[PDB]
Amino acid sequence: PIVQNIQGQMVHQAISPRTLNAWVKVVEEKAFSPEVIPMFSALSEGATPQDLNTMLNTVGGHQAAMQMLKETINEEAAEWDRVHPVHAGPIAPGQMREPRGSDIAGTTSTLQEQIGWMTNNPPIPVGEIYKRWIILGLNKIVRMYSPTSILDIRQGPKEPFRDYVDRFYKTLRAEQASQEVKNWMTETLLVQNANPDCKTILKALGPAATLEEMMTACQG
Amino acid sequence: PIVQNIQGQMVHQAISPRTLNAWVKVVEEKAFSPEVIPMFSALSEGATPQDLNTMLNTVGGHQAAMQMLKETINEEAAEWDRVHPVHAGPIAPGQMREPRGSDIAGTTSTLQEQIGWMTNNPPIPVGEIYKRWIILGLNKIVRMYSPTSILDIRQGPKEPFRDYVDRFYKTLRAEQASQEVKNWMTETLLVQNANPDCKTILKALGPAATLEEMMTACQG
Amino acid sequence: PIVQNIQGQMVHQAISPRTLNAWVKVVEEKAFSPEVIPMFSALSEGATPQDLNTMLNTVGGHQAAMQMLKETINEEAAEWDRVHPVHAGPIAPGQMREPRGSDIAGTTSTLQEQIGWMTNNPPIPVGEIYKRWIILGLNKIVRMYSPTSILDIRQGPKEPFRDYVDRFYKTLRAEQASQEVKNWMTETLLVQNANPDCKTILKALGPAATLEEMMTACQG
Amino acid sequence: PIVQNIQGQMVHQAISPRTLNAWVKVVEEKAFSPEVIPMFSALSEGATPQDLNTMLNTVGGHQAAMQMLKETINEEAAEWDRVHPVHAGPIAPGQMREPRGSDIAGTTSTLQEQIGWMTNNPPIPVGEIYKRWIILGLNKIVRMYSPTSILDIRQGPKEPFRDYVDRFYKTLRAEQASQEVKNWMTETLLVQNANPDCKTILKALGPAATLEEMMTACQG
Amino acid sequence: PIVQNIQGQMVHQAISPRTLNAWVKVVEEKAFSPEVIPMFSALSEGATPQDLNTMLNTVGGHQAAMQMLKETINEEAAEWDRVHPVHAGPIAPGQMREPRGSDIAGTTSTLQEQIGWMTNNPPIPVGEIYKRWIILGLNKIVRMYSPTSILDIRQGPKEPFRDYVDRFYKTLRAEQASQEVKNWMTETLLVQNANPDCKTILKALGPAATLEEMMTACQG
Amino acid sequence: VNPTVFFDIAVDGEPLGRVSFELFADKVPKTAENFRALSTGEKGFGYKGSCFHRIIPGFMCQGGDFTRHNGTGGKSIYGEKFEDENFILKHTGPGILSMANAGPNTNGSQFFICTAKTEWLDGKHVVFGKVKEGMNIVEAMERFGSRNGKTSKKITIADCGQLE
Repeated sequence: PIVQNIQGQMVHQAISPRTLNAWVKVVEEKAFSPEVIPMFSALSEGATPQDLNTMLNTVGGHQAAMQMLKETINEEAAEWDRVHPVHAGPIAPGQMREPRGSDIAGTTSTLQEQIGWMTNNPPIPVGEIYKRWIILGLNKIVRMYSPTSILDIRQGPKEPFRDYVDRFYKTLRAEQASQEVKNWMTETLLVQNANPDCKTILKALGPAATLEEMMTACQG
Repeated sequence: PIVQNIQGQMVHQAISPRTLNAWVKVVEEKAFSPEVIPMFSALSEGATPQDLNTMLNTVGGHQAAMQMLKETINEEAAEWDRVHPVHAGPIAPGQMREPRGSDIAGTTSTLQEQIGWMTNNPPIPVGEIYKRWIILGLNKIVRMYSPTSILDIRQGPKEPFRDYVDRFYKTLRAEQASQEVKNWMTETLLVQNANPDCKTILKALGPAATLEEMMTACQG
Repeated sequence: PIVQNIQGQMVHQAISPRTLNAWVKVVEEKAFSPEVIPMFSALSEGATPQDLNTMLNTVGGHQAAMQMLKETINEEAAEWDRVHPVHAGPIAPGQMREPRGSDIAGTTSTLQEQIGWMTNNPPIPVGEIYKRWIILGLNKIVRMYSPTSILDIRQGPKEPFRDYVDRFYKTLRAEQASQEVKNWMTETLLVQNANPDCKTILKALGPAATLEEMMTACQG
Repeated sequence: PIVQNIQGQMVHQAISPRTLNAWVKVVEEKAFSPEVIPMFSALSEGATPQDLNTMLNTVGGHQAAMQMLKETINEEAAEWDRVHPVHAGPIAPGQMREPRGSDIAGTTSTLQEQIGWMTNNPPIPVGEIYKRWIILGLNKIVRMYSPTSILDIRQGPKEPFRDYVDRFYKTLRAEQASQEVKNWMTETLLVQNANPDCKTILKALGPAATLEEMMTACQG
Repeated sequence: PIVQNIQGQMVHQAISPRTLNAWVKVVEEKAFSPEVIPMFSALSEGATPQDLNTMLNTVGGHQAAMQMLKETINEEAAEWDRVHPVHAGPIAPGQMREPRGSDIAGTTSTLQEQIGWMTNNPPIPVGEIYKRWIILGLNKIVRMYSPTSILDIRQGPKEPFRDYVDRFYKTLRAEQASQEVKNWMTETLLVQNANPDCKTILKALGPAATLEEMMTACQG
Repeated sequence: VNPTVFFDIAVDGEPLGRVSFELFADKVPKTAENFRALSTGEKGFGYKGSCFHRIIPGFMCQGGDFTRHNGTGGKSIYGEKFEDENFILKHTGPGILSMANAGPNTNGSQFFICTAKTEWLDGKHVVFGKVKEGMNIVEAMERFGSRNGKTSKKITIADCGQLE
């Protein structure tokens, strides 16, 4: 990835082996958790499309998920070309390159072309666009890897409220929906699926009670 | 490997022990799977032919694969020498003599000569050529390690569709016969070998079905 | 080692603690496998005889192998001193004296004399000769650690051809025979020592047998 | 169909009856086989869209195949209208307006307009476009009339190799999935489905074997 | 095929449907026999490569033979390329470029280019070269279609000399060998394989007896 | 923005003059990058020390066969041959730099510099640059060629590189 170099002139610095090893280890140890998306977004800050292609090729296993990621990248490139076609217009006095769906995906774009598109003024946000595409793909993958539906989350007879709410919020974060749907679900589904012993306790507190009040109520 | 300085010029740098350790560890732990070529290309960016001969000789075990790689490099060097004969006689003062195939390999040349080739005007990319040759050899090696053929894939009555498609795409990436042949295979062989119940669930969606709906059909 | 400063004079630098730790770790972890010689030649690059003596002394254990290596270095120094006369008397300024065998071994010299002999015009590869001697010694050591001979390798009835050729090439790499004799061995004994089934398979394959087609024929 | 004269110009000519008779006879006698497309392309060289609509409507029987061809022509005409949109504004004096997707078929245009389109300056090849569409439709028809898939081919214990390879190449030319995939199939599926005795006779020659030696091996 | 047109100016005349029907009939009844090569050479006199491709595509069935013919055409094209290299560069306005190895087979050469290569002065014999290639292929195919070898031809006890000599000469013509070898083959095989009584009858005439005397010997 | 490369021409080793070219990378980018990179020699192989093997007075000067030196070879920086990028620019006059080929989609490294308007070549050879400085050096070169192209003296690209 390119980085601000002293003084004020961005030059290309190849991806460090330690970053690739950290990525391989986090994909090996954590599989495909919701948190990987932030770890991926933070490990590849300002990365050229070639670096993101390297980081997606260095993965070991989960080839089905990588295939969905590649297909969604292709779909985003296709839609991007459809949303950004060259309509006839007077030619600009200044010419700057332009990134195609295939030029953004780093397939047919040489490293020099990407460095140009990034360091030129005005900059072309090819890296951020490809990162948005990969993040959409990773969201698809992590929502697919969900073992059970959020509607099936129910507490055991003696399962403490601690582990119950932990697992429930984990599955809810892995689940995909708008924020208002989650706001309705945390009020309609959480208290209902609790164990009756502590369900009575949560009902005694009130419907619009916060999480900490219920948690300290059923505490112990 | 060469590294640029503050003023922009580059000079030889000793190979880091961390790179060698990571390469040997990933070769030992991940054996010879499709995800060694991206990591190899990322580890040795800008490495001299001596550094690549180091990274290859340092691989203990799997000596048959290393011999295959050596034979492939030998054939590529012979073809390069046949397609680019070297001239004889005195060499110009402002130009250094062009390398032969055995010297592009870095077998019979000093490190200073490699650095002079890589930092010449214009620069000569011996490192990139030898890296391309090593990548081709590694592709042939990962082709050889392929456990099963693409046609023998048939899902068991109990083996889940996720594991089936994982194995399929694993051996498909390990096949690397071509790109359009791979595209035809993922359309035909993927749906041709499903378990009868989920098979007809996929046929209910027709050939226009994508992989995501293909999986969520048999899901749950 | 002696790192060459960018566009400047080559500056001496002490061996890195990271380099020495990696060296002692690989020694302790892998004992004396055939790849320790390539990894040693990789870690020690452009190093003075003082650096090489330090890298040898940091090794703990295997004192028999260390004494054999020191005896090999002594024999090489004796041969060098016998086939190279040593001059004496007053020496002209700006020109270092004749390096003796005990000095090229680093046992009777100092870092100043080593750097002087490595910076002279024309340079005298004291480091490259002492490293050659150390590699000869390490070759003797790895030959001594060879558990079984090469002529006594026989494939098991159930042991597959891949494992058989792996062991065969490991023992071949450990073998001490010259490269010209080394070729005939891998041409003949490989197919002459295998199990009868794939032996007849490779016999039907006939001449020009290469490892790739051999392994593709002995499949299943 | 148009025909050149002594002066070099061309003009419409009435369709010959023993062409219609030959086409109807070859369509009925040979029904649908891969060798109906070359005969169709040879019979109607330079034929106007009216002549092609004649040659298609004249085919009595197999009305399902003719409806498939009509549907394929229908979809092809729609694509042509979508790909190119008529320009607005004043038209040049030396040029006049073009036909539509449906008029390429000749469904809603008189013969004189077809002749003017074909002999204009520059000439417009409506006949060749509609012939390409009809050839694609006939390819789809002969695909449907294929009696098996390419994978189900397995030679019987008594069925000679000649009949096996004949059936294989027949359904392969009737497949027309691609050209490079065909090249991979003729290497893999041809060698993978032989009778065990002749199978190992073919394996005795390796993958470098050509078809001639492939058959003369099992011959006699 | 092009034909001399009044007066003295060759113009392109498309292949007539009656010629194609005659070819389909002779490849329907005669199938593959020695007489097909002469019939093919007479039906396609002075034919452009497109006409020969049309005549080779219209054959229904016998796909193995057509594939052999295509592969031998490719082999002859490769040999022509290896013997007649084609230099790249801009063409002269008056003369046409030298046809490549694949421009002869009508694969990538448009009809206009072939017409140019034929009508130009001096003419390029593309048609005769492609005819020689197709004739080599047809000779291969008719020598393959031979049911038995010439050494296996033997007369029955009461099978008349007429049928025996007819079948023997038919198999000898279908067989492929130099005429000089046939001169010994006839004098060694014709009399020996005959019936014992007719054998003595022919031996009474002499070794160098002509065919008509040998016939009228055992006549009736 | 558009690269400029030069060629120092030599006739049997006597220096003759410098021709410099503006490559139209804004319309034919892949064609222009291949001539630029072969001129710098940055990919390891190139034009320096190759000669014009075919010079036809009043038509064009052709060169660029650095592998076989006679019009049968040369290779691109993308492999031995690549597609015809496009045909936006036409052969309008002297100084136009156009790609030689052996029919469509066969571009390698051979190029030709026109010394006349050659409209018949339009649509058949990709144009990707024009002489900037040095056209009288291209004109003087014509004298060492012939009707059939054969040149009388060896005409070499003594040195070449990028200027801007």
